[PDB]
Amino acid sequence: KFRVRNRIKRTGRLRLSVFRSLKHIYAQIIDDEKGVTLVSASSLALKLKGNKTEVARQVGRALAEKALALGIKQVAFDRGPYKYHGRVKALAEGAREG
Amino acid sequence: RMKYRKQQRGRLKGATKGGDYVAFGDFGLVALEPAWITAQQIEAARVAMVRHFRRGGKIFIRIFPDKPYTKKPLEVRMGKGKGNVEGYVAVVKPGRVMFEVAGVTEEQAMEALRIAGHKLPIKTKIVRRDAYDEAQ
Amino acid sequence: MPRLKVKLVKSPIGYPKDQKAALKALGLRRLQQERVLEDTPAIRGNVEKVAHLVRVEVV
Amino acid sequence: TKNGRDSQAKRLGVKRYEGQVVRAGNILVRQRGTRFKPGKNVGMGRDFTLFALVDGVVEFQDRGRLGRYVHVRPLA
Amino acid sequence: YRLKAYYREGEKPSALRRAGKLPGVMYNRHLNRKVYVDLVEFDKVFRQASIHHVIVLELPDGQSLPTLVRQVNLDKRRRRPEHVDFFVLSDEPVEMYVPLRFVGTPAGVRAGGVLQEIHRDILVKVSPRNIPEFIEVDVSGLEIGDSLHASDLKLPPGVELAVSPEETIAAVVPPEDVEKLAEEAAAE
RNA sequence: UCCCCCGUGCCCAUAGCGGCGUGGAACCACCCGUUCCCAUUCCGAACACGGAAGUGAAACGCGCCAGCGCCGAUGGUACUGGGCGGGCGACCGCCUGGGAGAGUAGGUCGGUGCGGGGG
RNA sequence: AGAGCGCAAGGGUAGAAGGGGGCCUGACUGCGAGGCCUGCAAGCCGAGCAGGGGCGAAAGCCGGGCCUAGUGAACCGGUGGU
RNA sequence: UAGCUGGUUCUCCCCGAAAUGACUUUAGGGUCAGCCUCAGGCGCUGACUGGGGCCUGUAGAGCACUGAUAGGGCUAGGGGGCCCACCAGCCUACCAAACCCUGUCAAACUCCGAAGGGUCCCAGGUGGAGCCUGGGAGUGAGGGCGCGAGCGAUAACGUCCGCGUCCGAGCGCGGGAACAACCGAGACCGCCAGCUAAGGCCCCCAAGUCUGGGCUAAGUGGUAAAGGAUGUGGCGCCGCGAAGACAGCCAGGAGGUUGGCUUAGAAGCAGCCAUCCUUUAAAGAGUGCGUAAUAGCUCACUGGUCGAGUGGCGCCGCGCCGAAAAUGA
Ligand SMILES: [Mg+2]
Ligand SMILES: [Mg+2]
Ligand SMILES: [Mg+2]
Ligand SMILES: [Mg+2]
Ligand SMILES: [Mg+2]
Ligand SMILES: [Mg+2]
Ligand SMILES: [Mg+2]
Ligand SMILES: [Mg+2]
Ligand SMILES: [Mg+2]
Ligand SMILES: [Mg+2]
Ligand SMILES: [Mg+2]
Ligand SMILES: [Mg+2]
Ligand SMILES: [Mg+2]
Ligand SMILES: [Mg+2]
Ligand SMILES: [Mg+2]
Ligand SMILES: [Mg+2]
Ligand SMILES: [Mg+2]
Ligand SMILES: [Mg+2]
Ligand SMILES: [Mg+2]
Repeated sequence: KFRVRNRIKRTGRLRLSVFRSLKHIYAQIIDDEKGVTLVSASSLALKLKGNKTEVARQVGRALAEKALALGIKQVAFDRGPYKYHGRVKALAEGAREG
Repeated sequence: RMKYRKQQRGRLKGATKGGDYVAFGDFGLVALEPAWITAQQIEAARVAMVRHFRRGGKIFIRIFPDKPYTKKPLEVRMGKGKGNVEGYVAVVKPGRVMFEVAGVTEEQAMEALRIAGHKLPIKTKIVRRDAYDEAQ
Repeated sequence: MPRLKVKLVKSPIGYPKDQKAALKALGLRRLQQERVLEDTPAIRGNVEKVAHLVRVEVV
Repeated sequence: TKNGRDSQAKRLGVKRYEGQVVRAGNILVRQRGTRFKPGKNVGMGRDFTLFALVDGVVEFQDRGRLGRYVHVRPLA
Repeated sequence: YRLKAYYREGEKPSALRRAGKLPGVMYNRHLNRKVYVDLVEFDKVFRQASIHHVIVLELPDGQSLPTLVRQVNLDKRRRRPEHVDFFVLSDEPVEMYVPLRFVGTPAGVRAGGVLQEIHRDILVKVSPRNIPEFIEVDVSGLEIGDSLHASDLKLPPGVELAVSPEETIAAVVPPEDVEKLAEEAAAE
């Protein structure tokens, strides 16, 4: 399953591969047509505490700082076979809130 | 048989795929010229083959007719021919192996295949066996 | 690219259009005509396709 | 009999070829279904028509499982 | 057996045949060389030799290679060999079609039957040293309508059937004279 | 600089069917529970949520083997731009340039980008 | 992928175009770069723009049905508006 | 009125077609397009060619889909038999789905797939090339031939499409006896010049009764097949041979056995099967003719005679039979 993924691929640039673990929640700004990650704010495998949801909000804010630094803004999010509602929600939620 | 009504004429190019090797039996019968062999020509050779040596061994007919032979009832040009008159035929090209006997002597086969040669339109040859297969 | 003497000997009458156009690109008029051209890759290909009509020479 | 019949020619297939310059909108290739997929700067319509979205050159890219893609590399 | 071979290089393939030489090539897991035998020689040699026994090729290099024809391109339009391969052996085991001498008087022939014979040879994994001229076939208890399979073969030591363990070997079919002709002509 | 992992793109089966073995502290999945977000036309099987124990069986990652799938030269043919010849015809042959399919030897239980965690 | 994709057949397709539920009406008006096809006429595709509106968090999709058949120049007249 | 037929008058000079497509109460007529020619513009863009990229599904081949398909194995089902209704089990030189193997066929089947062609870019390419605008036509029955397909009957100077060519319009010239389109060759005119092309080089008839090496004795040549035959020549293979070969010749060619069964009668010699031993230098559980059936003649075998070769097989070339028509060959 990855229909959505392919939809965004042809869309444009600066994908946001939000692969989450059962407890972790990684996030990478991969740009296709070359395959290169930019802002890769990891979660549990980075520094943050232990609270998947609230941890997601912050790790999202982590992308914002690093991203706004490199002059990026295209919010080409990547659901990555995940329903927008819980953890993945806070991801783009916090990242776009700033 | 079974498939559907009519088929094209088509030409008979090189004696390529129309040719093989003694795949069964001891002796065999090979065509020297191209031609469509009729269902009757087959039955003619077959019956004459077994009728020669009574209670004979086993006769293998490798070829097989399936091409509808078209023909018009002595008139003119309305639509395609009804065909089927002579029945069917097989794309026999030089080198091919029509008949081949087995479990029998050499004289019976030598005569029977010779006889079954006249039953066929094409000038033919009779091959023994050799050992030409495909191995090591 | 050495010189290439090419003499016409076989009348193009009865041969396909392309071949005729070939001898035009080579500039061949009447029979038994002389024509010294370079040995360039293209010029070769044309004289080749009409080799049965003309006798090539290496000068 | 009752056979003499045939819809006239639709004249499909590859229209544009690789190494060809093109304007903006040129129907690169007409097709029956998905004998060819879109690609970089290449859109399609209902009849599965392939056409440029930008200006550049046509290029073909076979990819086995995925299929045969066609795109136009922009330049000026 | 022996056979006088030679090295090829640029001799025209077709024009070669017209002279009296049969084109061919030897090779193995490491080798590869354009060769060519003689028609008349190869003929009589390969007649008995066929593709079961080994034949060493004496190259002008004095090299005696234990080769065996891995394949032959039979020419259509009146049979005749066009090309020939030559797989060179060493010591590693190698598959190949070994002969089969069916021996015995099957019960089928007694009641008036037909000598059916499927695999007149069988491919089998085997060491180069092993060169069985043939394998005994105990065909005798075979009555009409019966058959013999590969799962019932007698295998000599150091060998295995490099085939499906169920394949057929031979059978016993009936005649087909008057009873069939008379019956079939009306029943069709 | 180098090795094992998590993500994710490239080559599009030499990367798979399979049989065996390895890995758990770290990563990953399974596992506990169903109050809250949310949900199964019925089920917390999945989708979702708050997370300790246990496991590494499942699944995935890494290696080994060629029984199947897969890739498969070399040599020689079949056919054929162009030139030419023979038959009454069905057709056949020669010079030049080109040249598969099949089959045989053989090859394969993957290679490779960038970002990130650990030594 | 040998099914399904309303109906013929073909090309296509489960990395959806196929089956289900939610909301809902782009089965819009005013346009149209540049094209395929083409003797003429006709047919066919269409980015992007404006107004305005549907679904979605959003990137975005929607100018009717996976697609190629389901049709008729002109004239003469009908009905409603401008 | 005549979309029909017939006629259409002086000369020289350049170029020079069509007999296709689309629609037509249209088919032997038209309209637009295509092909011809002028006039004015544009100037390496033309035909053809070298190199590079891309597209495609034929020849061929193949059996991975769709179908056909010969033989075997395995095997669900149907039929018959052993057997009994408590309804299974077993056989089944039977019909036979599915699966495997052996082996094949296909325009509307394709795992595979050339030569080639189409197109864009780069370069040669100055030609009665090409592009643009406008005046003017005619053409819209085409035919052979070669190649690839359909229809036909793998018939037609047949027909209908494609690629190319010639006649058309080059029934001007040479060859082919004569002959629009087969081979040569593209005629501005003149010459009592020379070389050549095809095809020819004894005479009618221009040129070698030329040279070397073979094949054929049928007038093949001077052109017809399946099939048939110690016609003649050349290459390769195997058997017998001076320890005595092939043919003919001299004798024998025997017993059980009148081989078993069978049969009005088979006795090696109407029909089916089995499928030895003795003597010997040799005679086979027996080849042909005969006979109601035996008797009798014969071969292989052995020996002697005899004395140098002999038989079979395959392949290459030329030739023979097969071969009967109408005014004169
Ligand atoms: Mg015959
Ligand atoms: Mg363990
Ligand atoms: Mg191949
Ligand atoms: Mg389908
Ligand atoms: Mg859907
Ligand atoms: Mg739908
Ligand atoms: Mg138009
Ligand atoms: Mg339409
Ligand atoms: Mg707008
Ligand atoms: Mg009117
Ligand atoms: Mg007309
Ligand atoms: Mg006109
Ligand atoms: Mg074919
Ligand atoms: Mg090209
Ligand atoms: Mg013509
Ligand atoms: Mg002309
Ligand atoms: Mg003439
Ligand atoms: Mg001459
Ligand atoms: Mg005669």
